[PDB]
Amino acid sequence: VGIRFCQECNNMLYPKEDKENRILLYACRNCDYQQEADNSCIYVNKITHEVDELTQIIADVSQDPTLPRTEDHPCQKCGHKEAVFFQSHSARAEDAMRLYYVCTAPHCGHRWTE
Amino acid sequence: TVINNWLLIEGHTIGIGDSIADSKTYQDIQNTIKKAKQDVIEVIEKAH
Ligand SMILES: [Zn+2]
Ligand SMILES: [Zn+2]
Repeated sequence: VGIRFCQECNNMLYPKEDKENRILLYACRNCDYQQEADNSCIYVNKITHEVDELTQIIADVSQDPTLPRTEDHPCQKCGHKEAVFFQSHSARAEDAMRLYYVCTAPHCGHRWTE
Repeated sequence: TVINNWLLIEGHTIGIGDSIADSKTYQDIQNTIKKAKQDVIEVIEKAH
């Protein structure tokens, strides 16, 4: 799914077919470097784009004074009562008004969705 | 002419008294507004 960079000129690698051994290869086009491929996948396109927003949510968001916060929903890691919640905060998110919660208190930085 | 000169007798006006409702009406309006706000809060929570 991702890209891998060349090991000799530090350039971008491209997929190349091995005619003899029938094994997928990544060969840099600006030199002769070749490396074996492990994932065996080249192009991945998620039309629904259902990527979990929890990965895109930054823990320091909990520092925001402008964000609403609730005592009802506790954290799952430390069980801290205080939690800050906000919506998708993103465009092209299909139709989703669901809430994303971030646990406050330092060093926790936990993000969960209900 | 004739209606203006009769209005000279009866007269017309606007004022504070025309814009003020009964206290029962104010309470009913406030109750309706509170109910509406509660319903909107319920809808927002349901969407959440
Ligand atoms: Zn190269
Ligand atoms: Zn926590």
